[PDB]
Amino acid sequence: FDSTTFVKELPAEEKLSIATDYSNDYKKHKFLDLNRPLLMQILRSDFKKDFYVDQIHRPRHYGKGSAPLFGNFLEPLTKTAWWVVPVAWLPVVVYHMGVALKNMNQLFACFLFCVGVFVWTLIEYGLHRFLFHFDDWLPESNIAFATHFLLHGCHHYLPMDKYRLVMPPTLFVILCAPFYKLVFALLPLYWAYAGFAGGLFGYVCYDECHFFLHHSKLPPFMRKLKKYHLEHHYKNYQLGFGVTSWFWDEVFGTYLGPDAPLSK
Ligand SMILES: [Zn+2]
Ligand SMILES: [Zn+2]
Repeated sequence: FDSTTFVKELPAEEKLSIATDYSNDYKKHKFLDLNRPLLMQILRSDFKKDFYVDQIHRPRHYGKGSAPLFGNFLEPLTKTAWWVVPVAWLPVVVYHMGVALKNMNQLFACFLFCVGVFVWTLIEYGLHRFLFHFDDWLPESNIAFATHFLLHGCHHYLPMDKYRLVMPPTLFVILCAPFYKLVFALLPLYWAYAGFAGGLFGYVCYDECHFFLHHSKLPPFMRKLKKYHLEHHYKNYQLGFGVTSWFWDEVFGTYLGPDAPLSK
């Protein structure tokens, strides 16, 4: 019925794609008007931190189309399809890994690739938990609200927005820039090549997995993970930071079990 209310058990998948009443939403909750650009509506807002963090994680749905962010000619930048990540970054994975296999013991390079994707799983947990869900640690500033919106907020706000799920390369370049420079500073050259290639491929897997968790009927062995992450969306967002695996959730004691309570 009401999509703004969290449930202890996930409702029908058909109710997750129900278009939200715009005017009724802005009237009932006095948050954001979905019929008008959201970003400028945030930069020019009088919201308190707790109010924003409480309302943004209560999912909406614009409908068949995609919600407006800028409303002008900058809007195309905010529409990034699922197939964008592989076609843009997989060729980079291959090249970096390709170089390593031509100037280094191939087996050791393969190993460094694997540790690359492992380190990636860890980074996934770390970013998703501490960076993507900054939440209560946020300052009382609209710029911070907009930034958090761009990073991970908008996805929770409009989950079934098929063009605002994956990370736009414009942002991913910024976020990956520190990791890349760091890897090549510490590790030997071709080691850095292999390792970074691994991490990047891991990222591609992460974004693709994360997408198809929302917009596809996956094979049975992944349906558990789908239920898991969808419970991170519609039940409790203080837990279940692993999207590829709840491994780091078991490790760091943030597993989203059936005994998990609802959020505040
Ligand atoms: Zn998601
Ligand atoms: Zn999240």
